[PDB]
Amino acid sequence: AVVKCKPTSPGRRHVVKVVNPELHKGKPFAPLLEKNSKSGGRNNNGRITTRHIGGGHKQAYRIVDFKRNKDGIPAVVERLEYDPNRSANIALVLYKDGERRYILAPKGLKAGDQIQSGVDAAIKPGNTLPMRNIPVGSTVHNVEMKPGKGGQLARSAGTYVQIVARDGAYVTLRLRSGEMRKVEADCRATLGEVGNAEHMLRVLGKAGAARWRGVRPTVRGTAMNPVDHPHGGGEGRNFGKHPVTPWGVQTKGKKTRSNKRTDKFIVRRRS
Amino acid sequence: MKRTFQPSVLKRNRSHGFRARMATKNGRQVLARRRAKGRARLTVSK
Amino acid sequence: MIREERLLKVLRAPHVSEKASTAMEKSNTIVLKVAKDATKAEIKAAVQKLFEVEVEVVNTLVVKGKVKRHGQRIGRRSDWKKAYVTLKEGQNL
RNA sequence: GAGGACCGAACCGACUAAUGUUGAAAAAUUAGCGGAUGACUUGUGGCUGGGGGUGAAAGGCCAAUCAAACCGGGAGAUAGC
RNA sequence: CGCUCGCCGGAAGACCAAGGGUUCCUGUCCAACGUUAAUCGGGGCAGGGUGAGUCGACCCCUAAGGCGAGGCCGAAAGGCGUAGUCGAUGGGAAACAGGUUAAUAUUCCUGUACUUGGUGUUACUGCGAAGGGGGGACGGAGAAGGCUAUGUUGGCCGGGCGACGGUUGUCCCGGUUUAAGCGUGUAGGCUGGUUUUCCAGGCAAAUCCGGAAAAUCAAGGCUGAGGCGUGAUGACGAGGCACUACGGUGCUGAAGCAACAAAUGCCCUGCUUCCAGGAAAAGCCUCUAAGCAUCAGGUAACAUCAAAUCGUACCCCAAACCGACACAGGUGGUCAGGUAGAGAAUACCAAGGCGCUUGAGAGAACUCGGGUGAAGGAACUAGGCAAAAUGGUGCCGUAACUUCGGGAGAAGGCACGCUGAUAUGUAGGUGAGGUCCCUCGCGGAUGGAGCUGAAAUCAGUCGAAGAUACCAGCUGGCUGCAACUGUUUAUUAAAAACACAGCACUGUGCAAACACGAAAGUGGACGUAUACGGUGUGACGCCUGCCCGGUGCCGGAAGGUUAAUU
Ligand SMILES: [Cu+]
Ligand SMILES: [K+]
Ligand SMILES: [K+]
Ligand SMILES: [K+]
Ligand SMILES: [K+]
Ligand SMILES: [K+]
Ligand SMILES: [K+]
Ligand SMILES: [K+]
Ligand SMILES: [K+]
Ligand SMILES: [K+]
Ligand SMILES: [K+]
Ligand SMILES: [K+]
Ligand SMILES: [K+]
Ligand SMILES: [K+]
Ligand SMILES: [K+]
Ligand SMILES: [K+]
Ligand SMILES: [K+]
Ligand SMILES: [K+]
Ligand SMILES: [K+]
Ligand SMILES: [K+]
Ligand SMILES: [K+]
Ligand SMILES: [K+]
Ligand SMILES: [K+]
Ligand SMILES: [K+]
Ligand SMILES: [K+]
Ligand SMILES: [K+]
Ligand SMILES: [K+]
Ligand SMILES: [K+]
Ligand SMILES: [K+]
Ligand SMILES: [K+]
Ligand SMILES: [K+]
Ligand SMILES: [K+]
Ligand SMILES: [K+]
Ligand SMILES: [K+]
Ligand SMILES: [K+]
Ligand SMILES: [K+]
Ligand SMILES: [K+]
Ligand SMILES: [K+]
Ligand SMILES: [K+]
Ligand SMILES: [K+]
Ligand SMILES: [Mg+2]
Ligand SMILES: [Mg+2]
Ligand SMILES: [Mg+2]
Ligand SMILES: [Mg+2]
Ligand SMILES: [Mg+2]
Ligand SMILES: [Mg+2]
Ligand SMILES: [Mg+2]
Ligand SMILES: [Mg+2]
Ligand SMILES: [Mg+2]
Ligand SMILES: [Mg+2]
Ligand SMILES: [Mg+2]
Ligand SMILES: [Mg+2]
Ligand SMILES: [Mg+2]
Ligand SMILES: [Mg+2]
Ligand SMILES: [Mg+2]
Ligand SMILES: [Mg+2]
Ligand SMILES: [Mg+2]
Ligand SMILES: [Mg+2]
Ligand SMILES: [Mg+2]
Ligand SMILES: [Mg+2]
Ligand SMILES: [Mg+2]
Ligand SMILES: [Mg+2]
Ligand SMILES: [Mg+2]
Ligand SMILES: [Mg+2]
Ligand SMILES: [Mg+2]
Ligand SMILES: [Mg+2]
Ligand SMILES: [Mg+2]
Ligand SMILES: [Mg+2]
Ligand SMILES: [Mg+2]
Ligand SMILES: [Mg+2]
Ligand SMILES: [Mg+2]
Ligand SMILES: [Mg+2]
Ligand SMILES: [Mg+2]
Ligand SMILES: [Mg+2]
Ligand SMILES: [Mg+2]
Ligand SMILES: [Mg+2]
Ligand SMILES: [Mg+2]
Ligand SMILES: [Mg+2]
Ligand SMILES: [Mg+2]
Ligand SMILES: [Mg+2]
Ligand SMILES: [Mg+2]
Ligand SMILES: [Mg+2]
Ligand SMILES: [Mg+2]
Ligand SMILES: [Mg+2]
Ligand SMILES: [Mg+2]
Ligand SMILES: [Mg+2]
Ligand SMILES: [Mg+2]
Ligand SMILES: [Mg+2]
Ligand SMILES: [Mg+2]
Ligand SMILES: [Mg+2]
Ligand SMILES: [Mg+2]
Ligand SMILES: [Mg+2]
Ligand SMILES: [Mg+2]
Ligand SMILES: [Mg+2]
Ligand SMILES: [Mg+2]
Ligand SMILES: [Mg+2]
Ligand SMILES: [Mg+2]
Ligand SMILES: [Mg+2]
Ligand SMILES: [Mg+2]
Ligand SMILES: [Mg+2]
Ligand SMILES: [Mg+2]
Ligand SMILES: [Mg+2]
Ligand SMILES: [Mg+2]
Ligand SMILES: [Mg+2]
Ligand SMILES: [Mg+2]
Ligand SMILES: [Mg+2]
Ligand SMILES: [Mg+2]
Ligand SMILES: [Mg+2]
Ligand SMILES: [Mg+2]
Ligand SMILES: [Mg+2]
Ligand SMILES: [Mg+2]
Ligand SMILES: [Mg+2]
Ligand SMILES: [Mg+2]
Ligand SMILES: [Mg+2]
Ligand SMILES: [Mg+2]
Ligand SMILES: [Mg+2]
Ligand SMILES: [Mg+2]
Repeated sequence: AVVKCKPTSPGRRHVVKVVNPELHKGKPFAPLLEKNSKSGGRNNNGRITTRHIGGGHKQAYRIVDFKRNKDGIPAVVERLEYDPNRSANIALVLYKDGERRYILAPKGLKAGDQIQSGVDAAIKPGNTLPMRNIPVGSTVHNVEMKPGKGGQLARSAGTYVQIVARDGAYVTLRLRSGEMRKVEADCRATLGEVGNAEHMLRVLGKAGAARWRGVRPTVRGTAMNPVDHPHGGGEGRNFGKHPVTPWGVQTKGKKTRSNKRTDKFIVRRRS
Repeated sequence: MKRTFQPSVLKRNRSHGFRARMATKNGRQVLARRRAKGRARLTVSK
Repeated sequence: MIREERLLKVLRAPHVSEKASTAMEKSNTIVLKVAKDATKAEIKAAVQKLFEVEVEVVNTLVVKGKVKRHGQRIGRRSDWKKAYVTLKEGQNL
């Protein structure tokens, strides 16, 4: 549910929360937890290499099964859970043999539902099959790009991919970006859409709410001095130049894809 | 007012001590230079 | 077994002072200057073998030497080890 | 019993005035002042190095040094002054 | 040295870490040092002083990070990193009370304890890891209850009968303390228990964990402050007595109870709740593999041995650390008494510590820091700068506007001390004896002695004044800018600047764009278009018109021109 906060303080007036009274309220499943410490956007030269990253809440990493290759053995959803590492929720599932795993939670999945993977799995949300065995026109998520590599496409909350065509060893997919993309038909995909579609309706409401998420302030280049940024300078608010990144590349329409190796799989660019 | 020198022996030794100097070629050239000058105290090492 | 040659090197001198005398007459404890690297076990064996008395327990401490001046020259006396050696009741030294 | 909520000590700051200006102090004292559960504050340790870092951006800060640190060297640079 | 006076007392007291390194104690000296003198000193000289199985380090274990055999990469130097190995600021065994030195003490002594390991007997016995599982193991806020530290009063014991009216009493002063350990298992918290059968999971195995199905029982287990008992016929103890080398020593020693109040400490790593969703590894428990078989090994009791080494003095909001100084500065952690008070504010005190290392006079101008002011009351001035003023609690009452939360403590006003009564002390809190029950205990019910105790009303009463001191909002009206809380020019600028939630454009299909990097790689991200980067705008409301000629970006590729090459 999407809930507007009451304006009892200026920092709460504009806050909109996504409240899901189905997520587990207790602790996560410990055997599938790992520590994951923070980077501040700095690489192994110790330099900032991605700006605007630092601080925010401590987070444990949940091991999520993106491969979905435990074929032929049914599993039951035990509970849905919050995962700080991603926009989607996750689901803890128990297999018949007694093994527990985390999966991305599809829209509509609830505790008690049954799921399965493999060539002979039923066409139902949460089941995973090679796309060779999924009807053309279906909606799927967590799509592999190489067979056995694990899901890599349409993982964010509310996202999905459309199987538009199947020719020979390849399927054509409509991605969320709008791109039409060829992928091997032996690549797996999970039926349905990623859940938590209301994620995009939240409103942070105050600066601190971004700071809680590890995002540090953006400083506009036109607010700087020339030594700092091509946009800097000026007696007053001045601009007079074509907008560029801090490193001088045009930033209002200039294209930057250059991958001749994968060009052969793009049927149609997003625009 | 807080001044610039705030002593810590662990930090002193890690930053400038004998084994830190020996860890790199540039640090061993500091030591070579101080030996050629004839310093009585080669390093901060107490 | 600690070798007798080692035992003969670990005891350096009696320590004479008001506190040492009080220790002897009140707690049957003699105070010694001992080699810097001597252990409690070595001191105990040396006292028992060389002074021919039974020892209850040995406590040790390291005395840091003082900085002293001599004709504008600055120097430092050496650190040394002191041993409080408690003897068994009835023994006399 | 929520909150970058409210009053207010510690704690963190630094809006006004007087003093001080060969100072008690190479930035403070005194009376008042702001925040005070947070984008808070603090201890210990770590990482980023000079056309380089870091910067809620003042060309700010990087050891009382910053429109290019400090130390040593080219070095007795050159100086129609 | 003494008596008095004054000052701090959430410190100007006590104790640590850090940093320093003999500054500590005793004797002796006064050249220099000490902003004066100095017989004194953190000064000179000499001697002394730091005692540990349990405190800390070392040690086992890891975080960020560092290094890193081979390895990958790079003119060389070197860069990155795998197996590993280091690295606390975090996890990991055990000691308390009393006494003692001029100077150390959880280290010495007295008394009473505890932990880990090696050996050797005795009895029983499936042991075995570099592997598996459990555990360790974790957030913010909030709310109570049960407690203790601790305080107050009474009782008790000892002492007293007052320099000036009174003081044998409902009077005055002091004391009324006791640990770890061991035993017990309470307020409370969590969890159903037990036994069989089977199984695609835990890299092999597993009796362990996970999963499935039955039977049976319903109370079993885990955790837990405090209290109580013991420790303790002990220790300590007001004071008294006797010597002093008049500093202090030696001997003895009464009472040693209760009630009430009560933490920010403990139960509590709990409970409730929220979203921003909250280390690791070992110690520890358990499972088996290879392997070993009346052996080794394991479990328990007993005995015996071992627990090394280094630190331990002293300062530590400071004259000993960082500030060139015996410098109005700076410096993390712990302790937390009385009266008033909401309080760790504030005033006065306790324990304890101090009067700040030039003094003596005088009582001009002027400067500094303060007090009061006739009449006037902003006339001052760039400007009410500074000053003056307001200031508490309860109640009454409170406009426009508004995003319906606010505005608001709007504004404005009334009451307030003390005494008596209601009521020899009330409502409330706490709660003994007694009685009843019981599945008999640290139990339940009743019962209310004793203790503690607001607030109100009525009547009276003193002063100029009862929130009397300290402490402690000035208020209202119009308007510019920025939505707001935040940030900034360390040291002349705190703002209208920066940021900000929100908005848009745009790039980016993952070996992402992008960034650091001759490279290997690393960040982006163990993320995947509801995502990530870049840019502008800057809550919200109503909105965001026309121009593509110029410059850029995006698309096109028929033609013209055009590089190396030939
Ligand atoms: Cu051409
Ligand atoms: K999430
Ligand atoms: K910005
Ligand atoms: K500009
Ligand atoms: K500008
Ligand atoms: K400007
Ligand atoms: K350093
Ligand atoms: K911190
Ligand atoms: K800069
Ligand atoms: K410097
Ligand atoms: K430079
Ligand atoms: K002086
Ligand atoms: K004098
Ligand atoms: K002296
Ligand atoms: K590491
Ligand atoms: K490492
Ligand atoms: K033993
Ligand atoms: K919680
Ligand atoms: K009493
Ligand atoms: K009298
Ligand atoms: K059952
Ligand atoms: K006890
Ligand atoms: K094990
Ligand atoms: K000590
Ligand atoms: K006071
Ligand atoms: K005069
Ligand atoms: K005069
Ligand atoms: K009255
Ligand atoms: K009562
Ligand atoms: K009562
Ligand atoms: K007020
Ligand atoms: K506006
Ligand atoms: K300001
Ligand atoms: K700014
Ligand atoms: K975007
Ligand atoms: K609005
Ligand atoms: K609004
Ligand atoms: K145009
Ligand atoms: K154009
Ligand atoms: K052409
Ligand atoms: Mg490196
Ligand atoms: Mg960004
Ligand atoms: Mg994240
Ligand atoms: Mg932005
Ligand atoms: Mg600027
Ligand atoms: Mg430029
Ligand atoms: Mg202009
Ligand atoms: Mg213009
Ligand atoms: Mg350019
Ligand atoms: Mg420090
Ligand atoms: Mg020792
Ligand atoms: Mg020597
Ligand atoms: Mg606030
Ligand atoms: Mg500042
Ligand atoms: Mg001030
Ligand atoms: Mg405020
Ligand atoms: Mg405040
Ligand atoms: Mg250079
Ligand atoms: Mg400028
Ligand atoms: Mg500077
Ligand atoms: Mg230059
Ligand atoms: Mg030259
Ligand atoms: Mg010259
Ligand atoms: Mg005196
Ligand atoms: Mg000295
Ligand atoms: Mg002294
Ligand atoms: Mg003098
Ligand atoms: Mg003289
Ligand atoms: Mg001296
Ligand atoms: Mg001993
Ligand atoms: Mg210990
Ligand atoms: Mg390396
Ligand atoms: Mg190598
Ligand atoms: Mg290690
Ligand atoms: Mg540590
Ligand atoms: Mg002492
Ligand atoms: Mg384990
Ligand atoms: Mg922990
Ligand atoms: Mg918490
Ligand atoms: Mg009590
Ligand atoms: Mg008690
Ligand atoms: Mg009289
Ligand atoms: Mg009394
Ligand atoms: Mg007792
Ligand atoms: Mg508190
Ligand atoms: Mg001490
Ligand atoms: Mg002084
Ligand atoms: Mg000082
Ligand atoms: Mg402080
Ligand atoms: Mg008080
Ligand atoms: Mg105070
Ligand atoms: Mg006192
Ligand atoms: Mg005067
Ligand atoms: Mg005056
Ligand atoms: Mg006045
Ligand atoms: Mg007047
Ligand atoms: Mg008058
Ligand atoms: Mg008047
Ligand atoms: Mg008037
Ligand atoms: Mg005027
Ligand atoms: Mg005028
Ligand atoms: Mg004023
Ligand atoms: Mg005033
Ligand atoms: Mg108003
Ligand atoms: Mg009570
Ligand atoms: Mg005042
Ligand atoms: Mg105007
Ligand atoms: Mg503002
Ligand atoms: Mg800052
Ligand atoms: Mg400034
Ligand atoms: Mg200023
Ligand atoms: Mg990558
Ligand atoms: Mg690359
Ligand atoms: Mg990477
Ligand atoms: Mg703007
Ligand atoms: Mg055109
Ligand atoms: Mg083109």
